[PDB]
Amino acid sequence: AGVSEYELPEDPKWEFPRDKLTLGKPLGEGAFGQVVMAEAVGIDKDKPKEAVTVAVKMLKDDATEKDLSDLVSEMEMMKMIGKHKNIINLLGACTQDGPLYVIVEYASKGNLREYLRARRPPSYDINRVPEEQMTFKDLVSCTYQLARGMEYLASQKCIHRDLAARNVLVTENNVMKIADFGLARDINNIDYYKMTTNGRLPVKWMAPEALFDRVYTHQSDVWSFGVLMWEIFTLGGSPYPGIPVEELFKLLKEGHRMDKPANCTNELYMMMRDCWHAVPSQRPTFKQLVEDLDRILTLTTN
Repeated sequence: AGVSEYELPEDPKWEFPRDKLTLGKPLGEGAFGQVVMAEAVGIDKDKPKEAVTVAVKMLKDDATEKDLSDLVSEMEMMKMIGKHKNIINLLGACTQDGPLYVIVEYASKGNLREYLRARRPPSYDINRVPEEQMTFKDLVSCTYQLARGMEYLASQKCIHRDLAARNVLVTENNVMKIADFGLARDINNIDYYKMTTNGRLPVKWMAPEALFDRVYTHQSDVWSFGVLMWEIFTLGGSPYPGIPVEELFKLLKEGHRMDKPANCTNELYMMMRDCWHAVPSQRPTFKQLVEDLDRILTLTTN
């Protein structure tokens, strides 16, 4: 809907009083918005005088209409999706009489790419965390958690469309959380989502159906999840290394696929390759990936 004339309706069950929100240090500053740490007094009903640390998503000064539209759309997607352990959960919003603030769970260890890169096995980096180096089991656990979140997402008939390590957050207790639902869509009762001619989805994570046929389904999210797996098992590597997106289009049509990451078993690399099957229906579902991943994690854990 046209944001320049749209009045955000009252939504008492999510509304949060501005006087109870204290903005703190910035957490992130993308192109389309900004996220800051805040203290939210009484946001959890169970401790009404207690302030809880939250993250607040808001517009920047030079925001566009599409920026506002995306922030609204993200807020509305998080309402319909509901709660899961592996999803950044919506906590509240300040929508009336002032700038739109979308209040979500705080993930104190930040985005997944930097989280993995800081936990790599021995450039000079002041951000490394030697005591938390990733084991193979940690990487599989990471993957399983994200597969559980996408399984819950798919079961809500929601496509995320922008799956990638940069859109995963890690909490204080090392819980993986899918974030950034600004491009997410509800596909209940439609079979597939119809893409515009040139989309706003990063090309190196897009399924071929979406790139070339303009269609997006859950199986398209499964393709992105495969690229995400590759990011995880290279410990925050960036995909199709050395291949500019302008050459990738043709390479994908010729069946080009990324090579096996150094830290990956053949088993897991085959799982990535299955996610990148040319035929969407021949990729595993998130339900199957959860089953496979649980089986592998159970073996590794023992």
